[PDB]
Amino acid sequence: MADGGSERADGRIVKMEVDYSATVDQRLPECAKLAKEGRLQEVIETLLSLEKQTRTASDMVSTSRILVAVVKMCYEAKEWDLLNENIMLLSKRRSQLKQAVAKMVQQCCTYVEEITDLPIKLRLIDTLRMVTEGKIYVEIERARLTKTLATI
Amino acid sequence: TGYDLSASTFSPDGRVFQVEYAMKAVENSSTAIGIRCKDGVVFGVEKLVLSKLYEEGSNKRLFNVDRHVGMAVAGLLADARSLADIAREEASNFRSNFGYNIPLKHLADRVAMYVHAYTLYSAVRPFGCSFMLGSYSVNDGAQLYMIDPSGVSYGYWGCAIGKARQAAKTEIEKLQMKEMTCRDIVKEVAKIIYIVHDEVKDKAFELELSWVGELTNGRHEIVPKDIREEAEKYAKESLK
Amino acid sequence: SAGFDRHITIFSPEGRLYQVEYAFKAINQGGLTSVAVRGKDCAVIVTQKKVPDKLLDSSTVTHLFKITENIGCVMTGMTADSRSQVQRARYEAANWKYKYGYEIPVDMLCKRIADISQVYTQNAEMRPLGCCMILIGIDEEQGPQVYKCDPAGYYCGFKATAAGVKQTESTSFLEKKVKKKFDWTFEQTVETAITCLSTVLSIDFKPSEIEVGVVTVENPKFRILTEAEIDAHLVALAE
Amino acid sequence: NQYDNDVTVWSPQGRIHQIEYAMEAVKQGSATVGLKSKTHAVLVALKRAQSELAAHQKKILHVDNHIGISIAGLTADARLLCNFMRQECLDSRFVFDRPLPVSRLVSLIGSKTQIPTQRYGRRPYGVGLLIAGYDDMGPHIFQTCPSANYFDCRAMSIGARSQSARTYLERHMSEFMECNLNELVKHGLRALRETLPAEQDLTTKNVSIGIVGKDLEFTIYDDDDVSPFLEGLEERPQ
Amino acid sequence: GYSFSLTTFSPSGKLVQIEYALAAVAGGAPSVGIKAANGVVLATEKKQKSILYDERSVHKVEPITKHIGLVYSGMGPDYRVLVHRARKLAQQYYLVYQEPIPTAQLVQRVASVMQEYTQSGGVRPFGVSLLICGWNEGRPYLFQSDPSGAYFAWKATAMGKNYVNGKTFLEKRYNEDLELEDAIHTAILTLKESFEGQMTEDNIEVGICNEAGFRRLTPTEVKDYLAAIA
Amino acid sequence: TTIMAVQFDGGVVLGADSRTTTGSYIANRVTDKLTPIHDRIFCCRSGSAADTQAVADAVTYQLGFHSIELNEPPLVHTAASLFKEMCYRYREDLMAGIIIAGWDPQEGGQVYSVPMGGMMVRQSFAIGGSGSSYIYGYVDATYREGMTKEECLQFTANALALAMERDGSSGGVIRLAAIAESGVERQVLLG
Repeated sequence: MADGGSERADGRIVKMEVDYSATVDQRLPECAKLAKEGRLQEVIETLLSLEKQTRTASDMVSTSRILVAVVKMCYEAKEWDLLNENIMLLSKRRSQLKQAVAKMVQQCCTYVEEITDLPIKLRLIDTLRMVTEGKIYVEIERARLTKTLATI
Repeated sequence: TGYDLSASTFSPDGRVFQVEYAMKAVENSSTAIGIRCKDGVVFGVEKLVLSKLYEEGSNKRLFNVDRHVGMAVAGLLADARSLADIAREEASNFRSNFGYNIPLKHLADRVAMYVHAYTLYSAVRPFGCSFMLGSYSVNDGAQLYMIDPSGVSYGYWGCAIGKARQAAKTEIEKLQMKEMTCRDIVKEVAKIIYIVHDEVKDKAFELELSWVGELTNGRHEIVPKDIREEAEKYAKESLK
Repeated sequence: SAGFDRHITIFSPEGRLYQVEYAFKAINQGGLTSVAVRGKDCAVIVTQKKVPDKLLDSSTVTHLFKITENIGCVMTGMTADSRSQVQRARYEAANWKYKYGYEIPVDMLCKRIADISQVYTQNAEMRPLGCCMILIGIDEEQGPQVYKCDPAGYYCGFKATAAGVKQTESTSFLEKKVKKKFDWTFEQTVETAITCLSTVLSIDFKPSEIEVGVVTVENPKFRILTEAEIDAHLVALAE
Repeated sequence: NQYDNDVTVWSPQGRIHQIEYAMEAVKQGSATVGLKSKTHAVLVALKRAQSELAAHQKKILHVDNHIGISIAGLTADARLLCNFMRQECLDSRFVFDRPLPVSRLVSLIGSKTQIPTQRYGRRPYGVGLLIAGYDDMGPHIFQTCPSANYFDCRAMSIGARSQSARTYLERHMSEFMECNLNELVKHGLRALRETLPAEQDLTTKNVSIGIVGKDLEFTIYDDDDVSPFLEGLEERPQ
Repeated sequence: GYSFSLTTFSPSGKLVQIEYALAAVAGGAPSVGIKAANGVVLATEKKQKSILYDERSVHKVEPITKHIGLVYSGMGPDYRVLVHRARKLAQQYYLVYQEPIPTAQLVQRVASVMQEYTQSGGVRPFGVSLLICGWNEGRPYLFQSDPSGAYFAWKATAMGKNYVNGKTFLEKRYNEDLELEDAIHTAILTLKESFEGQMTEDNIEVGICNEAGFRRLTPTEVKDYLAAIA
Repeated sequence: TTIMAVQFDGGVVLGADSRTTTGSYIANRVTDKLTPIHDRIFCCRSGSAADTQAVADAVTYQLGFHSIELNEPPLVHTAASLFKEMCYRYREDLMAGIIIAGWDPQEGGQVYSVPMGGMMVRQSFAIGGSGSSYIYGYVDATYREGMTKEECLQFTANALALAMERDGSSGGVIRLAAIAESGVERQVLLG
């Protein structure tokens, strides 16, 4: 079902530089329409985590540079829109957004010795917006705590 | 319970049990189903023979209200006869005051408000009947309605009234009724009746199939199944 | 304690009477909730539907009822008592035009409805119609209005309105909602009318489970929203 | 027991007991048997004495020249329905100048008895009418009941201990369509003699036989003309 | 108890269901009415259960003719019946006599309407008491009907909840001769005795009688009247 | 009084004079002889003035109430039936010359005629009123099957003006109306 979205994501990671990264955001809403389907077993959470993994990996390549604003504006795009995307009335709070950003706060642990203090706290102030809502319940309950200790 | 005597009294939690008691009197009657195809409505009634002295066509439950409207009653049979005469009389005044046939959407509203009036006063009781209304037109297509003893009336694609109300609609909804013709429906109605308890713990029965749609040119009449007998020939092959 | 007047409509020693206030908990067997919102020059009804069967149709379910060309309503409570209440509303709206020669105000109609519900309390020997009615309409030199009629014969017009099962939870949301002085530009109205019902019921509904009636100063005809543009307002609030 | 008082009050089982009690008034009256052939419909009743020297109470009564009825149950509801029955028969003669079809006259009775089985203020009619008639499509045998249901049938017996009469009719109903009146009448009154205690016999003074025919007007024979019908009979196998 | 009904007596005393109907009057909203030397002042209490209720929709002080007003304390749904009765009844005098009906004449007739529902049995009495004002033939008037059918002529009174505190207030307060402007000052000051917390221009609703006819006050004056005048 | 109604392929065309007279004195000089009932159905009235105004209010009350229940636009034949049920019932009491015309989605343009008796009949074109007797020979020698809309407006303008030539119950000004699927175009013709 969603393996076509994986092999298209196999295309876009090659075409991060061959094609421009806005076209990765143009192939993105088709994978959102796949997440809009999300019915029972076909295109649901386990395969939805794969596009969520590959869209963050494309967000890694696009904003490894100092053009950081794309990974942040893609987040308030999708994390306000996921109420319209996957399942209405509090979707799952279960592997649909959690490890996609638990990887990213692990990346904020990596970049804090490399990137300077300004765009990483712009990165933190934009991830505090949805961490105040959910995603720090259990398992990685310290997705907030490993980065609010970083703010200290 | 106790405050359940009149139909004009409320319970301490807010419902009328006299309406609730009359609903499950319809439950004890035999199953009558209704279904509509894309160009017609097909009725069907499981009707059981009383002992033996029944004379093969008495006291039927497939009435004929208008030129294109009939009923598929179930419950107290005498109470349905008086209710059928109201719908015969209601459709006559619409002809005499407006000059054309009664729409089924307007006919079911006039009947259900009349059933509603017997659920308000302490002098009278609610009815003990539930029934079907099927019609066909060229400007409106086919419609199929449903009236409970309380008076709630709205439209279905298929229904059942009797003991097996749930046990019939389980296998009604596995039919592709949106595109079939109502000649293929007739051989499919007869197997729905014969699956669920035709004469298992009962004694005997006889099938009645009413019929309205494009092939009848808007007329409502019984099937010519007596001709070629194809309903029972096709449904009794479903023994295994 | 009770005893004394819990069968018929007479007084209780010092207090009130119970058969009318048993009709107030006769709405709640519908299992439904309706919300009306007046913020500015428009007016919005919103109500969910509950379809429990695939054989059951879609067109014959809607609780939005067009009374006149500029007056629409929504009905809660039990179903059969609701439609007979509408038949009186359609009837006496036409008597005003015949007797008096102009369109009836939405304020005047709830007087004529609640007075019919009044006689059934005063005089006995008829069950007092356990349903509730909410109206909207456009008035010249007065703007839009939202009215509610009660089974007791009470009526009052008010801005943000809830009914059905969840009054005390939805009105608690709308008191905190209508306290700031924000303008209501016809999508501020609808998005609050959705998200109030969406959080109190906790459904955040899929597009095909509701109804939305509307009226607006521009086109004063009563209008039921198309399923396509219901999706357009749903994708508007969740950008 | 509190639900067992009025016609209006439903039960928590869904059965109105006042209609169920008016069936019991039908079993108080005596037995009567009606049947029909292709051409002739004969109903036979059983009189009951009041005292040892009073006249026996009549059962079969003429209605129209093509309609005659039997009776079982209350005599108050008997003549009250008869006066409604005779009024409707002569209105079609006065207006339409035709005799009534038998099947649509009985539908007027079910509309007549439906109102006092729903509205408070009048009990249901305790009555057991058997109806024989001639429309344009041959003979008919009808029965009614105080639950306002009417049943078309080819043979029927109602009244006291009438179950034993029904067993005789079921194993001889194949013979009824062909035989003529010389035995069709005494096919019927062989069914009455099982609704009797086994020591007395159906005499000439306690039985009525009414015959309506295709070419025969409805005629009531009693107490003098029963003797050409009771001749040529066997006894009970005792 | 014997009661249960209206068409029979008790073995010792009086009709009990009319006494129970007066209990619903005491559980109503409070009200006050003061007859001054040049006019009569009516004032009542009107609080919504929420901030959502439009206050300018349903009114309490209700004119009958151009010189007669009327308030209540009981149930508002029963109040609207006998108001519409008193309107059409006041026009029947004017079609016959071509003269505005005096205030002592409605109370003969309105109490005879509330009389008639205390009959039969298959009916219930009202749960509303009234206060009727008006300035006919120079002298102003202030009356009070009840669900039993009797009536009065008050100098000053108060109905509704906590009426005994307002009565002992007015017994210590009301003198014989004041103007209408001093009368409203002691009519809000007795409403402050038993009101709730905030008292704005929308919590109260006040109508007056002059000799220039009946008038109810808009909230522009009532804000300016309650502005620091006690 | 002279009234006129002609149907065509799209819809119908109506027309009338004004000149409400009494004896030999004109009381009303310009008069709406055609009355809206629904958005697509008009009627033009003739006979007694107070009788036809009372009937047209009751039919608008009954038909306007009836279409809201069905949630459908009403039929033109439905409206013509309601005038028949009042004129035939209350005959020997009314003098009404009602002609009903209008567009309908099911059938298109229709013209019905209800004279002083109480009968109802569908026609292609219809005349009525006191001055209608003078143009009966002109209207059937000029009529032709298969006209357009602009021909029918030309047809009824010349047809009314011959009855409105001098005849004492007719003249004044011409009020025309065209009813189709799109809308209702009403105009006043003089000179």
